Amino acid sequence: AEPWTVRNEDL
Amino acid sequence: DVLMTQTPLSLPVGLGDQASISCRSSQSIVHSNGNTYLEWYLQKPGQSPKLLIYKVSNRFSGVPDRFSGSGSGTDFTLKISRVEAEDLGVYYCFQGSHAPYTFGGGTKLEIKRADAAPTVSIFPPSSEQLTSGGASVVCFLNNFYPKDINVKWKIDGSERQNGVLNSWTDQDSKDSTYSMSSTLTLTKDEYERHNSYTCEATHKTSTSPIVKSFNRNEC
Amino acid sequence: EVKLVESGGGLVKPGGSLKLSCAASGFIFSNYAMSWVRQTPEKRLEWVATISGGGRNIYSLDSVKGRFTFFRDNARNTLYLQMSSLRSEDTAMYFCSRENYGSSFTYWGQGTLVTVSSAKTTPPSVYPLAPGSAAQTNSMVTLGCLVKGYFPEPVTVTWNSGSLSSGVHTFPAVLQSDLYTLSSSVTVPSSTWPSETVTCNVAHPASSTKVDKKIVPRDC
Repeated sequence: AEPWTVRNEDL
Repeated sequence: DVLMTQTPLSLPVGLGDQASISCRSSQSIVHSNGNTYLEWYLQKPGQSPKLLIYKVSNRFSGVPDRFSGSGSGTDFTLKISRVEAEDLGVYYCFQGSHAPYTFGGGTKLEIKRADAAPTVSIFPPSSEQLTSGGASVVCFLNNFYPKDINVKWKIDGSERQNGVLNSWTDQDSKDSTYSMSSTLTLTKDEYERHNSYTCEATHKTSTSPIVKSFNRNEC
Repeated sequence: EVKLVESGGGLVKPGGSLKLSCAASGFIFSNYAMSWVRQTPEKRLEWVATISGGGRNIYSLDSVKGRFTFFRDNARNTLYLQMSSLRSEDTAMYFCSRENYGSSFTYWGQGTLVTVSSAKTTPPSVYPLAPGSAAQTNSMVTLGCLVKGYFPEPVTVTWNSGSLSSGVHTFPAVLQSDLYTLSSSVTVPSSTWPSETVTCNVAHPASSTKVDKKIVPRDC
């Protein structure tokens, strides 16, 4: 459902 | 839904000084992953929005450390230091933690500079417009500061309110001034039933009006 | 570098439909989610939708569900917004925008304008503004053009096809009675006019109109 591909990944 | 509110609506500050802008959320904005996707955008006049700050206080590459954001829970704050003219425009906060994702309403940042009287020019209708039955009188009030100004029209020395349409630029970042346009639109036949057309500008820089006019019985 | 270019905006009638596109370049398209964000003429920003790298997972504003649809073609580096059942309030500038690690709207395009109304497409009348023939001159001279009676926005004004960028003020359109009016002023040194030509160029895409009006001194 969550549509983000990179946004939710923390660097 | 989350409602995002900004204050103030706009904010003047001088060169070298620091601006400070609030953004408050109607409810908390911690994403299910425990992060807080509060972001800050700048939209300069005539351009698309650009990103400054993400996840509350991270500076996107390219953005100087004069800009920094903070806050928690429901209360956020963006701080600009050593403000330059090129920083003017509308600053937007945005929560991207709970759908539907919402923006604040914007805070316009104005750059202070010294007063300046408008440059005023008046233009009679062009021959071509008159040929088609129109008669617009145009009055440009250019390169003034501050924003507040007042234009009154006269026909044969009587005030005139109907058919006047004003328009203002945003702040120009080159000189930090404003400009405005005032158009009095009449029919040919009404224009020709009178002689004297005047636009007077009243502006803080002067106790009395700057006045431009012309008489038709001289062209 | 990263470039996004929207297109397809234009005048549409209440109830109608319209498809918009966002061409993407300078990055591996399928690797990132994209968003559509719109801005009202009074400047309010509103997220419309986000769609995942491979298109499967979409979120959208509830007030656009069913009327608007979102999809992408990765091999063609293009994102779409199929609109239907348009209303006045859909009127806005439409921006696509790419995600990034930690940021929602990292890169934006220029935007494409969607105007929803039933007033009809009207081309501008372009009038040259020279100072009155009895007026005084004036070491820096101010000249104008008036662009009246057009619909919808936008029009592009330039002076000597962009060669006079310097002393220009082009004012935002004002809508009245289903027609927009606008003006542009330019200020040049007395040595350069009238001895050389000054001209404004007004483009109105919607009517495929391009007009050049030369500014000529008046007769007394």
